[PDB]
Amino acid sequence: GDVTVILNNLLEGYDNKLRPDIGVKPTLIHTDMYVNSIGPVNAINMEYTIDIFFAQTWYDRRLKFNSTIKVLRLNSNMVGKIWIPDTFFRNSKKADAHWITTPNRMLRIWNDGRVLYTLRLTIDAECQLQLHNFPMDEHSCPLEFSSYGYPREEIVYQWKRSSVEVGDTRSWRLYQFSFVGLRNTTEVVKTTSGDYVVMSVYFDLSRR
Amino acid sequence: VQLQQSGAELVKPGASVKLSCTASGFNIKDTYMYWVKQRPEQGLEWIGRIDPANGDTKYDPKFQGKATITTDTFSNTAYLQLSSLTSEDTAVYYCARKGLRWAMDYWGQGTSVTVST
Amino acid sequence: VQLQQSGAELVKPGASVKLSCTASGFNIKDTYMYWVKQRPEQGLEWIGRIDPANGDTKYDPKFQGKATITTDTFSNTAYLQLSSLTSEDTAVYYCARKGLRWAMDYWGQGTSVTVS
Amino acid sequence: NIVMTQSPKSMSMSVGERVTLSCKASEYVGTYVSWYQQKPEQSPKLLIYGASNRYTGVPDRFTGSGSATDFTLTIGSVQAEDLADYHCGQSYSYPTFGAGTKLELK
Amino acid sequence: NIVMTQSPKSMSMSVGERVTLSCKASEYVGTYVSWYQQKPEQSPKLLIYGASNRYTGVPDRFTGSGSATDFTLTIGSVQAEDLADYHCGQSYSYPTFGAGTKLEL
Amino acid sequence: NMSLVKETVDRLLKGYDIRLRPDFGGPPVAVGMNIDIASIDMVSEVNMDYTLTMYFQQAWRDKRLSYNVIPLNLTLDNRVADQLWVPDTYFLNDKKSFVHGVTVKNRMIRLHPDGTVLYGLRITTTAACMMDLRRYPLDEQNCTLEIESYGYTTDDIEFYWRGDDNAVTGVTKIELPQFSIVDYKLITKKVVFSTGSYPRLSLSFKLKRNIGYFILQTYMPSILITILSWVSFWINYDASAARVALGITTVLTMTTINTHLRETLPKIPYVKAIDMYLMGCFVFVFMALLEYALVNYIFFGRGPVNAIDRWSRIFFPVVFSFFNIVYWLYYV
Amino acid sequence: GNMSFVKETVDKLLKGYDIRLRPDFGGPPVCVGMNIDIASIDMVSEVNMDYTLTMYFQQYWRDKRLAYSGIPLNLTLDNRVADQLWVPDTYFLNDKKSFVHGVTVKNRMIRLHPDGTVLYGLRITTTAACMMDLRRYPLDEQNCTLEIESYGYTTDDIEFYWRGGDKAVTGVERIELPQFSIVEHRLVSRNVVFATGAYPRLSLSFRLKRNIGYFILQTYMPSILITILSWVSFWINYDASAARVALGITTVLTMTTINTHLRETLPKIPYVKAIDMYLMGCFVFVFLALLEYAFVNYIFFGRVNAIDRWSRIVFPFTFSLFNLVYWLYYV
Amino acid sequence: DNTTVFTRILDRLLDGYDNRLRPGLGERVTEVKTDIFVTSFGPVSDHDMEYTIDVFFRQSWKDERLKFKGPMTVLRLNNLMASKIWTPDTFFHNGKKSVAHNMTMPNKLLRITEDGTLLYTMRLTVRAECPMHLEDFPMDAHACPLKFGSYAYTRAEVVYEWTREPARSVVVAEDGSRLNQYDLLGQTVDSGIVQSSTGEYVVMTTHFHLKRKIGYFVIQTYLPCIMTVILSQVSFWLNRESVPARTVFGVTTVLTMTTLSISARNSLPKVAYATAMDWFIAVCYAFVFSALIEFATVNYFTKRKTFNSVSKIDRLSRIAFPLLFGIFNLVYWATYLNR
Amino acid sequence: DNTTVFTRILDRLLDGYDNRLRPGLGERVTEVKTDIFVTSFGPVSDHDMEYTIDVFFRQSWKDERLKFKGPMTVLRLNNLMASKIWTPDTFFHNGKKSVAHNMTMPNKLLRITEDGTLLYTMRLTVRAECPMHLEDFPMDAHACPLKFGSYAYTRAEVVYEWTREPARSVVVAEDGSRLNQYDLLGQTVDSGIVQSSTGEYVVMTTHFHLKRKIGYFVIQTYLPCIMTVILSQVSFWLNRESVPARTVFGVTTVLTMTTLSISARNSLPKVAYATAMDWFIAVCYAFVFSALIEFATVNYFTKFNSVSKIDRLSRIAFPLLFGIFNLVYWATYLN
Ligand SMILES: CCCCCCCC/C=C\CCCCCCCC(=O)O[C@@H](COC(=O)CCCCCCCCCCCCCCC)COP(=O)([O-])OCC[N+](C)(C)C
Repeated sequence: GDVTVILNNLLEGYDNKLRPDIGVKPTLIHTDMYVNSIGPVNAINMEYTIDIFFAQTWYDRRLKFNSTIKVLRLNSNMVGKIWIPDTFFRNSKKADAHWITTPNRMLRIWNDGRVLYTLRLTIDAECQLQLHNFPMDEHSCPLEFSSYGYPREEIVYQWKRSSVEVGDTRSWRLYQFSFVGLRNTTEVVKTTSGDYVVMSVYFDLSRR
Repeated sequence: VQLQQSGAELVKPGASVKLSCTASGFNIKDTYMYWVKQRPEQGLEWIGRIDPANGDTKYDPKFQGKATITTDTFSNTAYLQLSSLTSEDTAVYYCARKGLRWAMDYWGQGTSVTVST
Repeated sequence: VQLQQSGAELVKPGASVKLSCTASGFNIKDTYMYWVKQRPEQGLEWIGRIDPANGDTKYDPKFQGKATITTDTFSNTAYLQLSSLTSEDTAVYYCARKGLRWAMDYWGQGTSVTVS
Repeated sequence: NIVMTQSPKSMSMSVGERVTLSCKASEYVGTYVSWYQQKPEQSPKLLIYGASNRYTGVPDRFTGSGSATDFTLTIGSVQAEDLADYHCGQSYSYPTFGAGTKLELK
Repeated sequence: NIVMTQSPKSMSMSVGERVTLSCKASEYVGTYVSWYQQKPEQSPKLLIYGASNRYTGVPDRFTGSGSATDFTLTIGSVQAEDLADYHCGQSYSYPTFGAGTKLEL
Repeated sequence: NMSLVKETVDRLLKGYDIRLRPDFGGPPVAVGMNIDIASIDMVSEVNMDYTLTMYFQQAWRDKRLSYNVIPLNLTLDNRVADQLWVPDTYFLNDKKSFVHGVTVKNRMIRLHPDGTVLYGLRITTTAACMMDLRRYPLDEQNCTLEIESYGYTTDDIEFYWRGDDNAVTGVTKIELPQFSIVDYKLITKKVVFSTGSYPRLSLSFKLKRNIGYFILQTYMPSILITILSWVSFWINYDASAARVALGITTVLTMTTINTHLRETLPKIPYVKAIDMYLMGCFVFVFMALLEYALVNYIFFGRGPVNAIDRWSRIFFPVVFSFFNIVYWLYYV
Repeated sequence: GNMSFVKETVDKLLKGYDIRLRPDFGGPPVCVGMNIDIASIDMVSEVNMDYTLTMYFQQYWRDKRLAYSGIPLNLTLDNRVADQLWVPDTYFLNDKKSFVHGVTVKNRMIRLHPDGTVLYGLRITTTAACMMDLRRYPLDEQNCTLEIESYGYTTDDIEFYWRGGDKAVTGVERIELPQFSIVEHRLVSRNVVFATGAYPRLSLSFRLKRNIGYFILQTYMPSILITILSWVSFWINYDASAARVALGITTVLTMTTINTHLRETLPKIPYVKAIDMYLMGCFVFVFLALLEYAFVNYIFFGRVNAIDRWSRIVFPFTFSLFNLVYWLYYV
Repeated sequence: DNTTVFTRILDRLLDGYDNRLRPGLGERVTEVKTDIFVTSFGPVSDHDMEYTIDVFFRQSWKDERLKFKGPMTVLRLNNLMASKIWTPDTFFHNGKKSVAHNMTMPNKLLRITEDGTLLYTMRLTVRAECPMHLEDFPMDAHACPLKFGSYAYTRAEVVYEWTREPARSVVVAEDGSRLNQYDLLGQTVDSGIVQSSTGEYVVMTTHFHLKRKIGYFVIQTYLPCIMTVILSQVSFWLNRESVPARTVFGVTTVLTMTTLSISARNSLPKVAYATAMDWFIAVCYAFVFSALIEFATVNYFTKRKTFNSVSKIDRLSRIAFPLLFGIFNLVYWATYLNR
Repeated sequence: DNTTVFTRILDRLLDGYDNRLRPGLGERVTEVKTDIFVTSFGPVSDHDMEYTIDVFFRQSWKDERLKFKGPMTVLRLNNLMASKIWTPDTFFHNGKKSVAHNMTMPNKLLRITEDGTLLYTMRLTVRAECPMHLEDFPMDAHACPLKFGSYAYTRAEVVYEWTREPARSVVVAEDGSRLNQYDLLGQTVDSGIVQSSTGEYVVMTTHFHLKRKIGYFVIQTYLPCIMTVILSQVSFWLNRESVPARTVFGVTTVLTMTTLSISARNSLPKVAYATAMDWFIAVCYAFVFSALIEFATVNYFTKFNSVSKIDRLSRIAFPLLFGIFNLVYWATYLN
């Protein structure tokens, strides 16, 4: 057809091992998050559950096509064929995506090479809770993510002004807490393998 | 696209009648058919349905045993079957198909039956 | 399928004797080779063990030092070294192949040693 | 069996003013309530399929409103081609209809 | 070590009846005994391996048995050519042997 | 430049044998190891294990994966580990481990132009640590993590710490609830099995239990309950019900506190320091109740009494203060 | 040699083998015979209302594409060829969480008989769901089933039967449950009808009466002699108020502590059980003893020995009548 | 070779097929007809605010690339042609951890009718979220929702509809009741359009109406509270001189009420509002503490040949304190249990 | 290249190799030599009647298709080669859930010598079944087994043996004892034939002899019961007239002995028979109830007021009968 030959021309001569601009410039990734429901904040084990719609947007010059079709709205079958960043959550004790009835992933590729990759995640991230002045306690529960293998010279993350978005905030399982507000930060951490750009979302919680 | 029905007819009481409903522009294998009883200067009343992919028919309880629903696969049509007509059964009959939200969007031109002397 | 041993030996006490048996029809690298002592009008007494594929040897603690077992690969042969022969060493020696469920499957014809 | 009740039976309003119209269901219907356009000596034409979801090919002035039981059809400005009676029909179960409310111009 | 204490030294009965043996172990040997016959001026030949397994070439009259510690070898209708000495050994550990049970007329 | 990188990576992975270790017939490959401790979660006595999350990292040299034209280090995708040889490093004292898999599998390879492969993983492991609880809760636990190669012997691979003192870091910023990491050591050695001799690294921590929580909710209630037992000596001897009720409820609370702790620890067959203290406290309380029994027997019993409870007002605070001197001089 | 002929035979059998088609795809249904060697039922949890069952689940059909002639023996292949053969899509309808054992390899067996017959077996641990009627707990018997059904193939495509008749399930007479005891097991072959067609079903079901002596050692004897403990209060004199009130109050608190402590290991069932009826009756007896003392104090110090002698006879006589009613209605 | 025909048909149907594209990608909107068969409404976890519903999730759509002409009009193929073709990426909006069952073969089927109509069912266990409001605990009613929509595909690409009439498109099996303390009254379905940052999506909503049964809580909490506050009335009929007996009554009833108040809250989540059971327990605690204060006043008005008499405070509290408990208990059940 | 020599040896070994067929499928019997190195004998769960064991399960067999001639006698290869050759399908007969560890790589071993002899070591954590008889609890000993064998190949196809002598073919490491409640007395191996529905199979048994230590239960059950009995008999030395004092001894000892009886039978799973600990609890629970009945009899005979002959008899009869019961019970069950 028309989309079949476009996809077959895009995926010929393609290496998913190499990031876009492997020796030219760092890959700029614009992340957006949509928090469904911040789950229970456990105090005896010091973590909280969060359910989000993690979305990332980057540019790939190898995925450029010239056609009357503007966007290729694809399913999760095409995610493992192209390069995706190795984003991991640095304070997550355990997390999983959702795989029923299909891998809950999205991939949309524009005609200028812009790739949007959205997936659904459930994260048990650590949140250190001070127990002094219990129960008049205010916390900034973080959620830090970065690329695992790619340093600052290869992948640079960057938020969107309205990247973080919460739902109705009333069906959430926050029993004894209350969602006050959120703030986003970025920073560079230094490890034993390089310097990595780390993006943090802080969830401020006051106890009821 | 286009739904066609039979012409208006005159039938004696106690006899039978067969009224065809022709559908064109789409096969009936994916959508249900609906037949609506419409009394003169009165509201709409539903008679029955059919799944042409299975032949399954369900009826209004007050029309049970009065109408029988038949669909021909090759001729792309559906046929009324009314057995024991009374003198009260003088109305117009409407042919409709199921749409996007279980709503009858495409309707036929209608056929007024008349039972008199 | 046949284990042929050496001949009978008759030496003076206090000397050393070389004793041997050759296994044919198979290879000794698969199964262990067992040495046993049979005194006349007495029961059997175990001498030692050898693994020809590994070179490991294990002996009876009452027979440790005075007897040792060697082997070679090309000739497919098991050897004995007996040292400081005495009057109680007059016995007939068999070499026994390890068999199914550790059973001492095949046996040689027997070499009787005698001191004087 | 689910019955549909429409009120009021008739009204005579001038051209260009707001006309509201009400339908109610005996049992729960989710959003599967349809509205029809019955011009005299023509077949019914669909106006709103589902609760508050406009059909293609109808003017923008027809606005639907839906709930679990209360359903409202409103016209922002009635013109001279709206002299017809409207029918409310449900489809959550086997379909039934209302009585039909006529419209006329002074 | 493991000590084999098979009894008795010799049994002197006729040809054509049931005669049984016995072998008692000092420590545990689990279904790892082996029974051999010992004719005069003849090398030992295997008869029973494991606990009760008949080797190839062994007639059906030679039936063995076994347990955790007590072992036995039952003979059904012993003949004149079976007049030899029987040996009981173990191989659960480094192998040891019993004294020997003989047969007589 | 992307075409040059593509053809170079294509040349490096063409003819590569996954089954052969770097220098399959030649010298053993040296693998250096870095560990970045991210968390220590669940140091546990009932299951005798601790959960450890770390950024495990290995570095060796493969002369087949060498390139000369490109002047920078190639961080490839995490899925090329199924095409390159990696060591078969395992943990001996392990129980349940995984590599984190959100949003992809958390591993990493960064090739270098000389041939050095920077391989790394993010591993949460539940390592076994047998705990010596004779002196609980004033104890000190030595928990370890034995890092070993499985299939390759000493003449096939060799292990070392990448720095040998700064190879494992992040330990000093670990905060445990009721423990406190005092020292950590890095030991390299060789273990010998029946199949061969294998290289080994071992990372160990010297945990120390915090006394304060236990000294406020196990020691001090028992001490106050033993002080409350001696109030019976000041109550007059005619009121039997008050002294009997005080002594009985003191015995009952002593029998309950011990049973409120042991169920939070293993079914060990030895006596722990807290159990010895709550046995001595039970002996003191039981002797107070038997002292009242002796007072009742010497007055209302064997008949046809102000000195026994006068002696017990002095003797009982002395020996229990003496028992606290002996107990806190041993277990310190 | 022989392994040269076996290799080309097995390579010939699976070359052209379409795994997407069942045997006799355009014709009669394939008959799949099943026998189960039950290893051991791990446990029967009442809280989750399930039971864990380890079994040797074996299936037996005849594929005519896997028929060979040259080899006169039953080929036992490696277990990984079963991913290249058609196998029936047997599932368990009341399954909750289950797995095929995978140490040291995947615990499954394949075997090609020279007439094309296949002996696909697996070792399977099912935590099957078993809804329990606890209205007579702990003096109950349960009926826990395992529901074996084909998923994608109707009765016009597949047929199920127990191979061996009543001797298909072997090993149920050797299992030792610690709390229950297997009374009977039955083998039922049905056809169930869904909206997508009519599907065959095999049902294996056990009857599990509960051993009672643990509950005498645990609950029935403390609850039966706290009631004995409350009757010491009739022997105490009337003016000893502290002793009789202390005895009655501690027996009341003990009975309600026993009643709260026992029901923490039972699901939140909305119906009363047998053991709850017994504990409620013993609580009524203890409460009536304390109210008897209250009626005495109020009678003498509120305006006696005859009431205390009458309650010393009636209370052990009525409690034995309660035990004769309870232990003859629930037994 | 009587099978060679079917093999060729399937090879023709998978020849040149692109499974990354929905059918009618360039000309229409892919409509998917679905119906949920509840095999068994599993247990409701009130602590986690979640319920589990094992289902036979059926889907059906038209694919014109799979038209064929052969011996059998409908091809009941395996579940392995399901990964070879295009299937909709339906996901559950409020799900937490769902498991497609894999034993023994993967529990899905696929039937390809000769006109191109596909049927694709699968068995699943969906643990979902059922936000609960606990103001009327333990006699509250809930409507646990089950929303499912087309991830990746917007209302202009994939729409969903019920394959039967919406009252008949979710069927619960007669034996589908693994609910211990709840009562599944019925199910209602709905259809809607959610709007997100990526587009407008069609969502299919199913509500399961549950009502809790007060059989565990009457035996466990309500009856011990009633027996404890009746046990507090026993201390009124005693004598004023039995100070240890009446203070043993008072402190044991207060300790019993405290341990009942502790052991009635652990069955619930740690919410920040008081349930109806908490309002029953608080009034019962007030009536126990009022009995203790009553004995305190009686003991304060106690003097001790003159002899002590019965208390006028105890004479009124023998009648009023059981009466004002029965007045409260008649209006508590009429307020909550009736409506 | 320098490493191409081993590459072509491996590609010549795998050329024309059928891993679906065991070596000597139509000619002989595949003998497999097995030994176990127990790196840690894990904790024994009393409730589930199971135990955990960590091993280095090794298997060795002869394959004639993997013969090679090269500069290296032994090919020490990785785990990827073991999925392309035939390996025996050994499973544990009484296992419940066991994990073959694969962190960081699969914990396997493969060494192909030049005569075709193989070696295949694995790391496993077997949760096997140990059927228990808690009739002498807690003074009981066990014989927890570990039975393994082939799954699909019968006695006529694949047989199993021990590679060393059977006394030395299961080795337990010195530091490897994660037992806290029991202790390991020794190992015991055996080989036999099991008959099933499909055929006869060679099964290899390893028995691990355990013995429970009573240290915990002589601190959390036996000694509180003895102290409860002793404190229930110090009420005989009191005044006869102190009715609430002896009443509160009787009720508090009965309630705490009931609480001890509940918090004791609950430790283990629900069995139908009675343990030795339940017999000790029942005799103690009879002793304290007899003390209560003694006080009830004395109080029915109180009215100056002489001491009671029942108290003077029960000061002697109760502790000597408790000592006689202890000297009978402990000498019966410890021996
Ligand atoms: C509520 C608090 C109460 C506090 C009380 C305070 C005071 C007392 C305080 C403490 C002292 C006692 C507790 C010590 C516990 C640790 C020692 C131990 O377990 O010993 C051993 C018990 O071995 C046996 O055989 C058990 C014998 C039981 C005797 C029971 C007491 C006497 C009963 C009649 C008395 C009345 C008769 C007359 C009545 C008038 C441990 O054995 P093991 O570990 O199993 O095995 C050996 C180790 N090995 C395997 C490595 C070889």
